[PDB]
Amino acid sequence: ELKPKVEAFLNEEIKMFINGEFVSAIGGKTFETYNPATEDVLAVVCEAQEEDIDAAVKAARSAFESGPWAEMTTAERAHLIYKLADLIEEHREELAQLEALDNGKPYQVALDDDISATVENYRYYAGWTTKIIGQTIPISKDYLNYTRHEPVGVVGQIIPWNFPLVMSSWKMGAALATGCTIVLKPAEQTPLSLLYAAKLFKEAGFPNGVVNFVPGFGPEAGAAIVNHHDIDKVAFTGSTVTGKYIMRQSAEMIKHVTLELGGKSPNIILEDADLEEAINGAFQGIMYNHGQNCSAGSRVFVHRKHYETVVDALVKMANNVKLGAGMEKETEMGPLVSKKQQERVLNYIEQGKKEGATVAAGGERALEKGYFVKPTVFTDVTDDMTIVKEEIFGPVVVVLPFDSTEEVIERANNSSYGLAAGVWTQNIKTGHQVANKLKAGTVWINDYNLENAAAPFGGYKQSGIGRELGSYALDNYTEVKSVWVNIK
Amino acid sequence: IELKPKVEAFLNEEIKMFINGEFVSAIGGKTFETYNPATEDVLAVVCEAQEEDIDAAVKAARSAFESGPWAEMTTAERAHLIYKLADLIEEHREELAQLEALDNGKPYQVALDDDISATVENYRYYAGWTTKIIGQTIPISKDYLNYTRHEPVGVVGQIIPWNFPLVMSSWKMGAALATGCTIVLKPAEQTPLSLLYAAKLFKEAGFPNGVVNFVPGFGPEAGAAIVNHHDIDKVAFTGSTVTGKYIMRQSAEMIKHVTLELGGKSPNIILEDADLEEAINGAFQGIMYNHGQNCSAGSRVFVHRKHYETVVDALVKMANNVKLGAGMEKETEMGPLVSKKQQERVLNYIEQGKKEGATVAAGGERALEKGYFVKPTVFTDVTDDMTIVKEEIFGPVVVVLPFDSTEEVIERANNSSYGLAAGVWTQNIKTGHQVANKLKAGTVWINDYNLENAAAPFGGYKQSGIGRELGSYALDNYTEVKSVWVNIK
Amino acid sequence: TNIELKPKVEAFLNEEIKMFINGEFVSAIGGKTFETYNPATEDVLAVVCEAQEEDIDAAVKAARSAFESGPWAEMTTAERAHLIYKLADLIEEHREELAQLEALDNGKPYQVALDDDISATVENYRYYAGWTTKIIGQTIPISKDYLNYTRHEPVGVVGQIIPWNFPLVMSSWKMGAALATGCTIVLKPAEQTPLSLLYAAKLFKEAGFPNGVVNFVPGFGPEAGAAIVNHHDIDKVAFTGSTVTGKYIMRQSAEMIKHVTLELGGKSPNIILEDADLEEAINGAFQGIMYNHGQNCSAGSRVFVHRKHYETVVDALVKMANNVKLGAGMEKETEMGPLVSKKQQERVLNYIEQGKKEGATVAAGGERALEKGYFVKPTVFTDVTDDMTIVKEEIFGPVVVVLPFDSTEEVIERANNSSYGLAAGVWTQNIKTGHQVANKLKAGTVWINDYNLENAAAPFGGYKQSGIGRELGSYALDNYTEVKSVWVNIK
Amino acid sequence: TNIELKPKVEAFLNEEIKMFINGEFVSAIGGKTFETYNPATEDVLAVVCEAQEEDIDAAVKAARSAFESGPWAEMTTAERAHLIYKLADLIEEHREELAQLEALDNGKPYQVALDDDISATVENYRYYAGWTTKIIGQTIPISKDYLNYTRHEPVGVVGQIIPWNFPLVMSSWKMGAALATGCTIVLKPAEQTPLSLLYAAKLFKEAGFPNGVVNFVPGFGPEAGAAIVNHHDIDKVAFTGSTVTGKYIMRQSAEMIKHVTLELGGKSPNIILEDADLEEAINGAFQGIMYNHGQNCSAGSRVFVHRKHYETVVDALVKMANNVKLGAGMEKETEMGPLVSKKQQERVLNYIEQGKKEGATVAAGGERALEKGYFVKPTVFTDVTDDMTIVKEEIFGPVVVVLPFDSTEEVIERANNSSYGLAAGVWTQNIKTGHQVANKLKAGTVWINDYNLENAAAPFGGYKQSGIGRELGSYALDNYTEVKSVWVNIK
Ligand SMILES: NC(=O)c1ccc[n+]([C@@H]2O[C@H](COP(=O)([O-])OP(=O)(O)OC[C@H]3O[C@@H](n4cnc5c(N)ncnc54)[C@H](O)[C@@H]3O)[C@@H](O)[C@H]2O)c1
Ligand SMILES: NC(=O)c1ccc[n+]([C@@H]2O[C@H](COP(=O)([O-])OP(=O)(O)OC[C@H]3O[C@@H](n4cnc5c(N)ncnc54)[C@H](O)[C@@H]3O)[C@@H](O)[C@H]2O)c1
Ligand code: NA
Repeated sequence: ELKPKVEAFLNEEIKMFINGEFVSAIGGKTFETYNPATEDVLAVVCEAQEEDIDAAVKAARSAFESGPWAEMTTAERAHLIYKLADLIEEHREELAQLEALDNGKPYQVALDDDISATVENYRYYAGWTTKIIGQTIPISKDYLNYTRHEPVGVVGQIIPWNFPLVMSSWKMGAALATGCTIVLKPAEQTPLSLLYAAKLFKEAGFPNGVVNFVPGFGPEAGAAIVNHHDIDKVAFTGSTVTGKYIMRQSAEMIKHVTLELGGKSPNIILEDADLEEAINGAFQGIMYNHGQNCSAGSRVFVHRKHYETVVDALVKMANNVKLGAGMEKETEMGPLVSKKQQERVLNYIEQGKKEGATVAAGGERALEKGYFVKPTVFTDVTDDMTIVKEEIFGPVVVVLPFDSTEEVIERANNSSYGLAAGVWTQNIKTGHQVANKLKAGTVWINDYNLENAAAPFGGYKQSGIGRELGSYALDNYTEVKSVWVNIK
Repeated sequence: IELKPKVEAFLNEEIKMFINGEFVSAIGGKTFETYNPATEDVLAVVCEAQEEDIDAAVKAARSAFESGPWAEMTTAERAHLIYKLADLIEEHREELAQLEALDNGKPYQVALDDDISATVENYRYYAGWTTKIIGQTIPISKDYLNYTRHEPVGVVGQIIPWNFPLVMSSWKMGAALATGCTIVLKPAEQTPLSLLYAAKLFKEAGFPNGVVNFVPGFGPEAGAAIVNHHDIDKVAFTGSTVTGKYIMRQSAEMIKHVTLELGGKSPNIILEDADLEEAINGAFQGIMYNHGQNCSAGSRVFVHRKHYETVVDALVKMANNVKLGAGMEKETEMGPLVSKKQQERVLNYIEQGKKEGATVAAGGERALEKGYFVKPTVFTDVTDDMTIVKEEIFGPVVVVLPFDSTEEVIERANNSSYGLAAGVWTQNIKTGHQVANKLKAGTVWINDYNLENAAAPFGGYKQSGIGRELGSYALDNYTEVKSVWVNIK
Repeated sequence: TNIELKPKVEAFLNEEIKMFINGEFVSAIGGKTFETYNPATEDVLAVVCEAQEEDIDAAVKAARSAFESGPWAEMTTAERAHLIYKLADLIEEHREELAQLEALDNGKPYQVALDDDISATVENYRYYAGWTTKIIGQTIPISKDYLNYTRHEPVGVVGQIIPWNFPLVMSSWKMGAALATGCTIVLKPAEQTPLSLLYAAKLFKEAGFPNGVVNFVPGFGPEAGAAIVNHHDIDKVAFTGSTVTGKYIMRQSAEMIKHVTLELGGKSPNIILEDADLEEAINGAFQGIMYNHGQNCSAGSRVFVHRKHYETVVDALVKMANNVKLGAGMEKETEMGPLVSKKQQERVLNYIEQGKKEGATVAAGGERALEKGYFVKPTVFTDVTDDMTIVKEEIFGPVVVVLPFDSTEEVIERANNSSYGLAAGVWTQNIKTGHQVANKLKAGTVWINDYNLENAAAPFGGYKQSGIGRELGSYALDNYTEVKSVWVNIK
Repeated sequence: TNIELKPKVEAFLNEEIKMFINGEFVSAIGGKTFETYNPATEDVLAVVCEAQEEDIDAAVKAARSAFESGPWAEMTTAERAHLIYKLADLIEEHREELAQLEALDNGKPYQVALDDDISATVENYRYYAGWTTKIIGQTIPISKDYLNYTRHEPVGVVGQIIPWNFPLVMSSWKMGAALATGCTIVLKPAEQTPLSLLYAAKLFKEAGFPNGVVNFVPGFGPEAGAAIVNHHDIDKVAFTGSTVTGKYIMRQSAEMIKHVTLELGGKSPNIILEDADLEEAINGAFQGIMYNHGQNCSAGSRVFVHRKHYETVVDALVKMANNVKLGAGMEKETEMGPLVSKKQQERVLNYIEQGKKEGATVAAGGERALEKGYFVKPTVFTDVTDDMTIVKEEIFGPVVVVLPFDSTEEVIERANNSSYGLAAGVWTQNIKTGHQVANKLKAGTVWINDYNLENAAAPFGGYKQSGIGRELGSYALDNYTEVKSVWVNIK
């Protein structure tokens, strides 16, 4: 049942947030957002055009060069961010409902993971605003040498639909902590949650134009941001194809880019794994968030001795998941975010069948309406098959036998991706030997899918450029100035 | 200046490439010529790297990275290798400085005192880092050990220009090597000799086969093969904005990390309470150092109105007095531009400066009878929209502009697509730190100019680049951060 | 015109003031109590439960059990951080309560206790709440056969003793960094000024600190403090106070090979060179010594003035001293309050006598003020020489010594000829001279064209006999850590 | 099979051994000398100049002057770095000379002195030369009104005292980090083992160290050591050695509020869990104690074994102990040399008798060995209890104690129930159990599936009464530094 502040919000058309103000599109356009469990329209949203991105950017440039955001102390800036965290926590139920309605994930996991992650995130980055230190370099007695880590200026941020609010924080926490200002575009599929949270930025006391949210379409609002002459730096999370474009375009202006893109991450069950723990790890690794997760362990490698056991366990668990609407208490898995996404994973399933793979579970739509896909388990697969190389992005796992540690490292590594990886082994040497050898940004040894504001996240190879999260994330929003003072 | 025997012997033969630890010719026998810019004579014939040769270099670098000595070796052992190399470079300092003077065109004495010694010092400095490239241990929860590894990114492709040839090879390789990367490096076609002589010294220091591979040639073939190679993990370039754009564009197809060091139009700013003597010299040397073939050159000299006439007069005199000659003549203070193409380009900018209404207070033409020389030039009666105050000329060309307030000069100095460096001259403690804080540049010198050191980072804001070189900072470009979570529950 | 008492301080002051051990409010086991006064009136302000060795003992066992097991030992870093941040919010919410208590118990003016002490305390806890998730160790690349990493573990139960001159702020300097690291605490506030801290105990409870993490044991140096210094089960000791007591502590800690952090006194020079902006430097000079009644360790007790400006700054310093409005801290018009005790008042009046005996001129002040209270007049000493008792030793009152100099190399040597080295100020408009002078002075803190600035993010401490170690900033965390180097064979 | 003396050590030992003060080789002012012995043969190995209080005062003035003015004070970091690297190269050039001096003077085998000691000394200097250019402070973004920065300034003249068991390498531990930061040094080698360091003085001079940057004063602890400890103009003191002398030094240092770092003894535990790889663990347990004849503070002198393997490991250590080949350091066959002195042999023989009369069983050794020299047999003690002298106190010979255990929780407790906390070893093939156990052990360094590993890049130090501070790694630089926070007012 809908919370009253959510009912009130969804009762009017959704406005953009530009220069501390809730506004319509300058030319009045709007777009629809849907509920993927029902396929009905959930809201009508003001649609940002190029001229709106230009208003957002002017407002951001201005808040950065002059005024309170530019005059504030690092303690004062930190307080703003902490207060935002508190506010998001006060409205945890309202935001969780919006993610459940707009994205489609279960309400309770939006509350326990997404909203708590977002809150911890801001809290973490609020602590960095006073600790972004530069250096004093001893070189000569004739010179004082030091570096300042100055905020790069106005940043352009584009994020996807699969963890809408979490990803807004991954982006803004680090950038805001260095003292930048922000033009952010949420995904056309999932703008609501960020646009509700705007109120909380206003109420926490963020000066006008420090943040600006411009919902819309990728080729218009999105591309306006990437091609704008007065955006200093761009950060993107999304598909590899859009990734490549953003970097291409960013080259025209010698603009720093940080990309978080796709994965085909291996999750590896060696002979001395604790089998009961690795099975649950493998299953949650792919099935968490309906498989709509960059870091999903969509290639479960199993030592040959345990293959038939883990496959039997993964089939049983696949058929056991409770499919339903995110706003139903009993739901464990919701649907895909859109019709186009469901069609896409269903075409990947058909491709796998026609290439010779065997569906041991799932492999088809689920329910009467909504964009559901049954959790799917593929067997009899080879490394050269399409389904084993390309990111599917649905609850679809491929399960591969291997006979030696050296073999599985090489097959795990033979990929264009390198975002994450899992390794299950009880042995101390093997754990760290394998972790060392895998070409992946994040390695989990006897676990999978763990994220924290304090730990860096990002890809090797075509999974990205740069890291978000941790201390490392600050570097992207900074510009290093080496000052030399003649004291001779 | 008498040519060293070892230089004589080196120039007496065809100049080989260095791939997988051996001195080689190009697979298909192609060659090109390098000139002495002071005489226009052929200086040496060099083996020209083709696509095929870059391929041989990348395989060798891949092999040295995945297996073998380089891959197994301790950090202390790698540090010792890099240090032995610096010692060798220092032992051959005179040979290297002559090649830098012959090939590039600068005065011997400055190549010795500045270039060679800074090459030695930068390797010396980065050998100390190998053992100190640390990651983190992060406290999150009692249920996990969290730690990060800073793994070397792998095979790295590096392209450099011609204005500081050896020093720039050390800016690229010092940090790369210190992290444990392996390297395919392309020197500039105008100035391959220093680096290919230096190759003898990597071999003698004990570098394993393939750690370092030097492929001289041309940008559209050797350069482009580097940029576009699927097996190179990361690319680093310095040179023209136009080539840098291209490289970042091509790097998008492999989602490949890029470091770019590009041009500048750096302001050198003289406020009312400058020590004027020291600021006039700093202004003159800021633009004229290395014939103005310096991306950080103080090419816009802003002067508070009270001092404007005084510094214009002084820069005209100083400009008129610089002694042009060959780098190998002991009397020479400034040599020539590196090529006929570059002389033509800077002379074109002089004419465009005249067409637009500016006045040439000094110089403004070619000099001498042989050589790509251009006279030191002072432009006056200038405005902010003129192409000469906006674009990188890369010559001994300076633009002198008056101003009347501190806020005004900050706004004008910052209105550039560039942002590499800046100079500020003031005896006031508040104003010095204030002005420096507000200038959008990678490096700011308060009461000095053109100071670089292995330990202080260097790079541009805006279109002057992406990333920093030198210092601790440069390490990060050759690194790949791995976050490891160990469940200890 | 009196600042009216908050209902909550009134209630607090009506009962015996209890100690805080193992999350509970308790009297001393033997039932002893001591009195604390209002130094403006001399009246008894509260009666307080007095901690003996046996009470310190109970606090340590409580600290030990909270460190070895339980919620504080199992909590995530984000959970700890949230606690520390909620604490800062509670302190800000009771800002007026806390500030009335400093003004009453310590003596300083209510308004500055509010604007400065209280907000600095709040700011300090918010800064350290941020470090909790960020105390990072290293991953050292040595050899492909090992995995080498360090952990920065909390050292354990820490013994913390603080003085009376900034009572709440100093409690935050000690506890912020230590709690941030995951340590647990037994902390003795000064017998002159226990109230502020024992009120704040409410707020550690209301924020939800587990029992035993934090324990406050008020009482006397030779009993409660000494029992902290000598307890076998306290892992590390941190002290701020007199140089005499600091040596006793360091000497006693020798017997248990215990890490020690000391913040002691100072004779900090404030240096006005020829090209100072004089109007500013005169205020820096006056404010550098007179802030908090000179009961401030970083105080610019020596004002060095280039000779061109000596007569000018003396005249301004005299006019200013004679103009400060002395009175009760709870009274609105008050600029300067009294000294914390009769004992301290005697100490400073006594240094004033030694100043006159040694030949110096009292240019202003030089005696007690008002009819009651521990007040001393802002004092200006003129005709001074570097060998005099008053120029060498820390007085701790509103007493300043003015010294001319003729050159920069001279003033650097004269400033530096001291056993102390807590802080220094340099006033000069020249870019080179500022940094040159700052580089050459032997002091933990140098302010260039300013004085008495403190912030959570910037470390503070002394060179030579002004201390060992640093407080504030990131540096402070190292005092409460224990480094462990783990090697994992992966051959 | 005798290892043949190097011409250069022949020439060195053929003369009276001189002190190194202010760049020159000198005698003691009063002309006193002392002898050092060959602990294999008990003959006089050399006659060395004895530093007295008056010689420490000369050494301190020279270091003070070298710190305040002259090349060392004006030099760039790149230049300081180059002196330290040239030293490292010269040491490596003289590797055989120096390893023979350790073998003659300390008693350890030549080949191990060369492979370990000399090679680590070199690598230590090489690593610390890399730090001179990278000792960075902070710029702290606090407010737009200030530039806040900190400087890590060298602390000044430092006094360093080292023991006799790893003579040259321990001198590098002290000096690398101290010189890296820009300090100057008065260093006293142990009376038992002065030779390797005073030979190494040739190399400081040949490398181009300015006069006074480094001063070496051989002598007796209660005269030359105490003169360093009690000197008013030494800014900081570092020491490794006995708990007893360390408490003295800290006690004495209190008077000057002088920073102390201490590396003291240990009773380090080496824990074989049920799932250890037993082959490896057995060698680890054996090498862990017997390396350097047990004259190693981090020695695994308490070998804990799961009861499943107790008999298997006791039988193996007994066989290995009875097989060690004892002899002179300069004989080729030697696997273990003698103890350092007659006094050291008598102390360890006393502990063995104490073990016997408390009721423990000597399963091997337990007595002196050979005809001449200060040798003691490798000893295995069994049937031992936690409360026994031999399982509590540091013996410092080739003496191990084997203790069974039944649960992991139990072994963590018994291993931590000690006043010591220098190092520990944990042997388990399980990923989880390795790290959990390493986390719960109260020791400065923990080895997982190995033992006795040290490296210039990884910090070393003790928890509890094993020490204060760390040496090695970046961590060692903080001990020789003094942090200065500058605040520049920019309006
Ligand atoms: N790395 C991730 O976390 C992530 C997230 C979502 C999707 N993906 C991958 O992307 C695939 C397809 O998803 P999609 O097409 O909806 O995502 P997408 O790559 O189009 O990116 C989504 C975001 O980028 C914006 N965008 C689209 N075109 C743009 C343009 N030309 N300029 C600027 N911004 C633009 C979108 O509006 C949205 O904000 C999935 O199958 C999956 O493999 C990855
Ligand atoms: N920490 C270590 O690595 C280490 C090294 C050697 C000995 N020890 C312990 O100490 C025991 C043996 O004692 P020791 O003979 O080494 O004596 P010691 O610890 O006193 O000697 C070590 C150093 O300190 C000096 N010294 C001694 N008394 C001094 C004083 N009063 N002032 C200044 N310096 C002084 C000595 O000359 C020597 O250089 C061993 O059995 C062992 O347990 C520990
Ligand atoms: Na009181």
